[PDB]
Amino acid sequence: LVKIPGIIIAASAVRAKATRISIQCRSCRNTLTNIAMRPGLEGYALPRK
Amino acid sequence: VEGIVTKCSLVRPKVVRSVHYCPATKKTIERRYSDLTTLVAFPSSSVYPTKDEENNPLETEYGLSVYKDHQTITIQEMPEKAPAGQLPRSVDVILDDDLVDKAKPGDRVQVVGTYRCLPGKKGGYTSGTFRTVLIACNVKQMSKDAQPSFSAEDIAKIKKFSKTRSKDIFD
Ligand SMILES: [Zn+2]
Repeated sequence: LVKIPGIIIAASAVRAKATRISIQCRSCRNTLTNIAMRPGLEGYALPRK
Repeated sequence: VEGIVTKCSLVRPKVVRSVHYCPATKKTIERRYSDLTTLVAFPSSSVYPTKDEENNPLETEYGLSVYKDHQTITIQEMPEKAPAGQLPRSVDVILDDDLVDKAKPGDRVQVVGTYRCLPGKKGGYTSGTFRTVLIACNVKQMSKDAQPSFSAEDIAKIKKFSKTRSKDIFD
């Protein structure tokens, strides 16, 4: 946990990042709901099975 | 095909329309299963619903679901008609509802139906070899002497024959 000062020179448009996702299987249509997403600039690899 | 029933399976129910209740949402779901016995069947066609879309468990309504019962029998070339030397030849027969208990082992039957290849399981390799069955559309017993056919004229003839000489008719 750091505390730094500074001046803000750009502010992106507010966008939508998922905190929980649900995925559905293409054949049996069963769902794998409420998968928790890591906060920050971190992605998610879907289950391969 | 005419032959003698060598083996009968048990009569099993095969689900054709399952009804599922979701106690969480109070929703009722129906799924249809088409008869893909001799057709290609992708795995999506055979999944039994167990969860709601958001993973609420479903309870199947057995009384509201629809089943048709299913049997398999094997018909063998009748021993009196087989070539006297060699081993018997058989054919598998699928019996579906109304036709299931029509034949028991040892019965001599005609089965009319469609001769068809069954699909194998999903695999990346295949020998070209297919398992064939006869899908019955009709089963009738050899005992065409165990079911008679009386027309009105036949009945009238019988009645007159019995009324005419009711004394020496037996002789
Ligand atoms: Zn699946």
